Amino acid sequence: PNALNFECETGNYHTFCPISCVAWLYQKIEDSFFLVIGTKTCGYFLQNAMGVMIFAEPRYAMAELEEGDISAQLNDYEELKRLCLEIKRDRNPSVIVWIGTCTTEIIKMDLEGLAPKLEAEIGIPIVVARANGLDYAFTQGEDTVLAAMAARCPTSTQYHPHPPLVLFGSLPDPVVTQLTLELKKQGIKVSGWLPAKRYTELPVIDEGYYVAGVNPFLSRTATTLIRRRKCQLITAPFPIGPDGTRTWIEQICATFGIQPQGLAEREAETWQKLSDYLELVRGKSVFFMGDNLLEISLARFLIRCGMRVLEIGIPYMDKRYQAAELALLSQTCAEMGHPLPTIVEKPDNYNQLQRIKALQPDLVITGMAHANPLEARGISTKWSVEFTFAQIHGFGNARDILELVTRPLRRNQALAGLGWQKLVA
Amino acid sequence: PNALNFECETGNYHTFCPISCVAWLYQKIEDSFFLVIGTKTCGYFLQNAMGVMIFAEPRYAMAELEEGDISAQLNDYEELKRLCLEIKRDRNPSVIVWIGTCTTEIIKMDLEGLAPKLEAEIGIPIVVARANGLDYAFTQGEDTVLAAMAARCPTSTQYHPHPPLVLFGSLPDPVVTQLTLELKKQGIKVSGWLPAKRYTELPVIDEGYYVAGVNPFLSRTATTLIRRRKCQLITAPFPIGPDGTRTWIEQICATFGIQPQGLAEREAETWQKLSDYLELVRGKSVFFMGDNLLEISLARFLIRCGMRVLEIGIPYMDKRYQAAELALLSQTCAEMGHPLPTIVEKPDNYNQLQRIKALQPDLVITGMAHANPLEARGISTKWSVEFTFAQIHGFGNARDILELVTRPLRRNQALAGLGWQKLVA
Amino acid sequence: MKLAYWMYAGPAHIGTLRIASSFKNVHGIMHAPLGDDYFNVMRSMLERERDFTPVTASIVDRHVLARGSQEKVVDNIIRKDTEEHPDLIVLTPTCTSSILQEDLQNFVRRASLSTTADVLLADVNHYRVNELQAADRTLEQIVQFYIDKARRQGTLGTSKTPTPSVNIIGITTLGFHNQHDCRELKQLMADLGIQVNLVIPAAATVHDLQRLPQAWFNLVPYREIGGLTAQYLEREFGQPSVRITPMGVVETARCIRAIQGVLNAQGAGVNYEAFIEQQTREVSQAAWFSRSIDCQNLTGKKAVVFGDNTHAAAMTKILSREMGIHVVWAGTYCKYDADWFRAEVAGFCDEVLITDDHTVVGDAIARVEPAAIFGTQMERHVGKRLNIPCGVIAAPIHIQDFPVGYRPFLGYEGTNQLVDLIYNSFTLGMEDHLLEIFGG
Amino acid sequence: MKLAYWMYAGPAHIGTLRIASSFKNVHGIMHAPLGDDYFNVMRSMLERERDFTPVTASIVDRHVLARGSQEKVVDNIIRKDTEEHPDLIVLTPTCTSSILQEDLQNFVRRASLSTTADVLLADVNHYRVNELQAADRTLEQIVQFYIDKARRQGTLGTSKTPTPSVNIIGITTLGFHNQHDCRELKQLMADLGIQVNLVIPAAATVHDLQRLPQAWFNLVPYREIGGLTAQYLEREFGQPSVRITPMGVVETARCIRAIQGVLNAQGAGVNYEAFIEQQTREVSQAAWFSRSIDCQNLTGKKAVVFGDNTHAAAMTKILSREMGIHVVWAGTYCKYDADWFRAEVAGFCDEVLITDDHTVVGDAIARVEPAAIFGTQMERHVGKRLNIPCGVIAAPIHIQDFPVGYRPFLGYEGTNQLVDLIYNSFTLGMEDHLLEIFGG
Ligand code: SF4
Ligand code: SF4
Repeated sequence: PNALNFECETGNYHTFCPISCVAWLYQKIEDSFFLVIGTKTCGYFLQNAMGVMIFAEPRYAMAELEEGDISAQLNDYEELKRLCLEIKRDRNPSVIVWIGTCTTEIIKMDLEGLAPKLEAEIGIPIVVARANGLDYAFTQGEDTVLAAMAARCPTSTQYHPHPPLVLFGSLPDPVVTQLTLELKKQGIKVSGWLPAKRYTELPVIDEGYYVAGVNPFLSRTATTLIRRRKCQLITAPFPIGPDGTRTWIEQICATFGIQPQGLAEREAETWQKLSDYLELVRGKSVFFMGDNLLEISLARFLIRCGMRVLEIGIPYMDKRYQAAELALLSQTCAEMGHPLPTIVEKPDNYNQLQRIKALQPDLVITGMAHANPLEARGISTKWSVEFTFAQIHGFGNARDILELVTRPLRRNQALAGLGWQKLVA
Repeated sequence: PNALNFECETGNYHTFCPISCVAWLYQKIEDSFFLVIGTKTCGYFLQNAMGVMIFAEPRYAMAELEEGDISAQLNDYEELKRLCLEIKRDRNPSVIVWIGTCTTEIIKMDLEGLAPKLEAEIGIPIVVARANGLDYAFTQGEDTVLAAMAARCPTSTQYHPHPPLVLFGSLPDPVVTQLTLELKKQGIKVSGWLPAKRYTELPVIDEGYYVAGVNPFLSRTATTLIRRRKCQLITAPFPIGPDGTRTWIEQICATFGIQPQGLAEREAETWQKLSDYLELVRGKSVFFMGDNLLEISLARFLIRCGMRVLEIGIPYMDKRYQAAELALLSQTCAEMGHPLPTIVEKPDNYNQLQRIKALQPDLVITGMAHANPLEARGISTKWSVEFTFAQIHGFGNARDILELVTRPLRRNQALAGLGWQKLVA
Repeated sequence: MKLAYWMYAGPAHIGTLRIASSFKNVHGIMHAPLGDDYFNVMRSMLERERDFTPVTASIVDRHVLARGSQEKVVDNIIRKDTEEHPDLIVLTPTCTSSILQEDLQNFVRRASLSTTADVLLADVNHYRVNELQAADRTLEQIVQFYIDKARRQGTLGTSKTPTPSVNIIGITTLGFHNQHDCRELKQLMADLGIQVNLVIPAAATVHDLQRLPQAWFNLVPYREIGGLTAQYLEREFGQPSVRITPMGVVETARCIRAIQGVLNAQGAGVNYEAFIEQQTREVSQAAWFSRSIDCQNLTGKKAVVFGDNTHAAAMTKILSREMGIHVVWAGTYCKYDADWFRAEVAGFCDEVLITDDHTVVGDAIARVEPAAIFGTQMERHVGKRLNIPCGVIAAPIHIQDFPVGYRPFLGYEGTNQLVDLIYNSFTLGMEDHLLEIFGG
Repeated sequence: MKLAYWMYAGPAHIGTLRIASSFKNVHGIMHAPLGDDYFNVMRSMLERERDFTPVTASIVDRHVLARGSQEKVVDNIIRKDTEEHPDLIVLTPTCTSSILQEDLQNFVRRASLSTTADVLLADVNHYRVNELQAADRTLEQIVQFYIDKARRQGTLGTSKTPTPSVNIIGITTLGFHNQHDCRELKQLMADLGIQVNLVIPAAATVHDLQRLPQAWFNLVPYREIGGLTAQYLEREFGQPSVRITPMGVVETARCIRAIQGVLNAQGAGVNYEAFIEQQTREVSQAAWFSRSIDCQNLTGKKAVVFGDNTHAAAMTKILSREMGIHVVWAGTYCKYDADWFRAEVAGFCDEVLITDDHTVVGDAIARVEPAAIFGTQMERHVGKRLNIPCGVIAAPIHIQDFPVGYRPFLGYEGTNQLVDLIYNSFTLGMEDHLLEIFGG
């Protein structure tokens, strides 16, 4: 009867530049090539953030700008031509994706303008995604790539009647199969997915189709599907956790006027198989320093699991796009008699470390910048990025989420009775 | 006009137990299996001496004797049966070779008697080779295996006329090909080789055939071919070095009444390609502590190369078998105006270290037991065992011999002008 | 515009941060968009740091293009001043800071009026220098600044210590085996009877700096960081320096002889020669290794070497001069200091490779087919693709390249470590070739 | 009769030779056929020894079966006496010596009448003991003998040192990282304020032995060698012993507490507790590693451990108790001391494996599919066949397992080395799985 509380801080926090989306998206779109137009600053980030994948001949490179590029002593269109040609020679990609960068913004480089021209001359589709640290955080990178992709989707030219549904959000193939085959049990067809395995497989999207988000950070992509493609958006909580997954399905079926057949049981069965992780998770506190936009829906899951969430930090909050996920959180807070947590947008990591110090939470969810300094101070931590690449969607993956959240809890058990938890310099 | 001098010491010296011959012979006879009947003492030697090959699932194992075997509380024939059967199950070999050992001698185990019986019961040939430290040194192991093999060789049942020639001595296939094709240029057929690639390929050997040794330690095998098989032995120097190789061929051809066509040139060409190793080797002194029976023929090669040999140490000297090789040495000493060296049979390593200390040779050829202690004393050393497994036979391999002998000489060059050569504890 | 995905040396700002992070109570603040703070991730991961990395970002968002990026910078400086109370705060230009061209020098002038902390702007420019040059300059800049404060306040301790003593200059955070090199260096000084006056950047306090001129001389172990500072102290104080990286047996001996000359020149009356003999025979095993049959088996074997100036030049001379190895080519990615490299390695390899393109290095490994590679993590990965062992000798390094086991590269124990590293890479590849040759 | 080709522990004579080779001026002479002298090859290769190995063979040839093997033995003893002038010569029975059954005890009785050197026959029997038990016994035998000489000559120094002091017993030639463990142990004693009275076998002289009772107590770092000797000194002198292998953080702390009790029991008045806190936080990084995110990523990962009693038991407790690893099974090849092992590891692995058959160990690795293996060279080779990383923790070791770089396993620096060894094996296998998962 008193609702969630939303706050907003300085935006001074740690998170991965959105250009990181090249790392999983090139892995996802098999015939793509991601060219990031940027500096050595950007190159250094990706070389280090993508760890071992940088030694797997990735389909990614920096177009590293010289001083001559900044002053226009070198012609930008000519520069892009010479090296987009190198790419076509050595990789024969089916799409080149340009990642616009802070530098390209500040010096105003008309990528959106140069692309359609260069495309024609060269034979290859060029997709521009202005995914920079000026404007966006981490997983928001994928949102700016997928919005841009949505414009490239072709047009029109046992299941129930329902109109074409197309889902959007890059996920590992095993998790597509699992989710697609989850709706197949309800008699819902997945006409396609926005990013498919190959750029050449982008789904048809005609005026009248339905779309649904599978990840919380896909605002722009959703906005685009509605406005530019003319689709109906099923707003629903995201299938992260078994509560998430069932609500997600129930809401799809409801949009289509279907009674969800046989899944109260499918949920309980999933929860039952988590008895041992729930014993550990029960009663303990969590603190989400925000960084990847999964936080509203992980918090909501972890409250149903029996945890106390002390703060939900978030880079950016789309109340329109998350709407249903936010409704499920508040309702979950009521059903578990948990006081409504506060959602901190654009948080101040510094301040947050003071709050953590005051609260002594059992679990801080956070970046590698703060984890070891925290552990050394006796605060247990779980590094947040792993949530973005572990499989966490659908019924079969609720275990995975908990393996993640309990990991530091298990290491605590295994190492108990050895007085050195708080050992700083 | 005054000949070689032969001496004989205490037999107190380092060398590899003859059971080491399993290591290269199992590698050579592809379908064989070598069972060494011995103790943990023997096992420890082989496990360590065969270095990396012990991790390649060798076709070799110890039949390790218990206290019950020594006292005959366990029946030897029954013991051998149970485990020769294990071997047949897991490897399906075409011959099992028993290596008699010191222990088997001292406790008088009738391997030669038990073998023909066990063979019949089990379906597989069993070859006994009494190759022990009581009686033999290092490469003499192969001689005792090959003598035993000679008894198993089947009987009768463009080239020149000549009667069947069969060569004996295990060599790497590439060196067989090279030597066989060396005689093929003289119009000499190699009817077979005693050890072939497979036990199933042992050559025919009928009364009247000719045989020739390719390695200096094959006495017993030669004696056997003459006496038990009824063959004519071409005594000749061994084709180690290009002088060796030409003499070896000249002597084969001579036995058959053939003029060796076009090889004065083939020799000079080989020598010319060794200019750079000969510059290094010229004038320097060598000391062979004996250990593998190659020593008479390496010394002879190295004297023609321009070195001063100060001592030829040898485990065992068969003047009958080496005869021609010994004749070539003395003649080589005369042609190079080198005083006839003395050949020390059954040397005393201790005494030898006193002589080395007195002589300060440029090169001591020797075992790993003495090498590092010598180096640390400023004496350069070449480890002798490498001569047994490097390819050193024929024209194409004279380079290999020199790479070996000069190696410590080259390291001397590369490390000159750094005052620490004599740095003992 | 160049197409690349790998770089051996990072953006300029990395060097300034590494300098700021090596002192105590020095806080770097970076004028940069959201996300350029990955330096903190790297510090905390690779060095497994128990303390927060004292580097904050004055954020550049769009509201910056509009006279932004010049008001938060003052606010963020003062806020950092009050929350963390540093001795020194260092404003840190990035690639973005570079193309907005705002009067950063001014904010620093302004901000230092409202802060207890001293304030500097790193005299460093993205488009002209890399990580290493930036770090070299920043370290000089801070020394000079605090030398200057001492002078104008009358506190400049200007009298040399009674007994010979030294400043060790250039030990750095995220520096390849630096913490261990530092311990190895203090131990050597102690064995030589030389008091250690001060160790800089690493763990030094800004207030110590004025004691610098009290050293009889300065030792600079790494080619790439500290040269600038050693030179300034020479011209201001007549403070001589020894810049011979004691890395390997022959070079360690040089370093120590040089120290000998420089101290006797000011009256020390010291001969180290017996110390060098005794360490070379007794403490280092490397001389003995060179004579041993193990090393004899390596003569003439082919290697390639690639890394930074210090380690690739020292490695190249250890391979050739101390172990009889055939170094087909040795190279460095320190292009801006290429001439020094070519001179250091002349007569120790057949060919010199100067590049910072990993694909040129890779192709040069495939064409030569060495028996072993000594290089960076990227050369290690080429070795894996080509089935060739690799010993890692220089940065771009991973967590396994920050051991907690004692692994200096410098000094007499450092010689012991290099033997193992070298013998192990050669022997791993031989043992592999033999396995396959025999069975599997 | 058993069929095998691999053995974890060598013939009995190896232990006696290792004991003889660890003292100075002690010459082992082996009653053995030509070829049993491979021990010298092994010593010289693995330890890269600058000195000849003081082990000779009184040869057994056929002329021995004929009352041989009992006349050269006297001649060879005296000749060795005069050429090398040892303090002690040790006659050494082999497997051959074992089945000829000659009065060796007699020749020793005879030979010692004609030699300046003392003479013993190793009280060791091929068919009853292995390398390790033999070495344990031989070391006791020599201590007792020279304790006895001291007594009968009146030179037995029987008064305890003024300040607490210790005998370090069990450091051996060809012992896994023994030379480094020894240095690590003397350093710990020195930091604890404990004089080191004597270190035995390694580098000790037989004439020192009589000073043994002057120690307040004895430290025995390895389960397998020195127990016998520590026990004899307890019963003869009331000399207490601490037999807790300081290997790992928790066990190092135990060892040091035990030393604390034993010394205060004789009036030392010492508390080490602040020393343990200070080393555990500051010098060892292992406690900090356990809390770090690096270690957190290992929780629940599966390992298997196999080796000798000391290292496999210590490794097993480091993995479980200090790093949250799941040790599916831990095993040892010291069958004759299996009960000690089972007790040491109870509650630290799911299952205990006692065997000395490498194929049983191999099959037990394949069935469990751990993420990492800690074992001998043979377990390392199983890892290669199965694509699983392996850290080598115990003998059958190769040259790469005798580093000249400082690598103790014991003590506080030893904890640092074990972290790297462990984190590196886990991370190498993860990084490999990821490479393949991504491309190649
Ligand atoms: S924030 Fe901008 S400058 Fe920094 S890495 Fe990201 S794109 Fe490049
Ligand atoms: S000499 Fe005899 S006892 Fe020794 S290893 Fe050889 S066979 Fe076995």
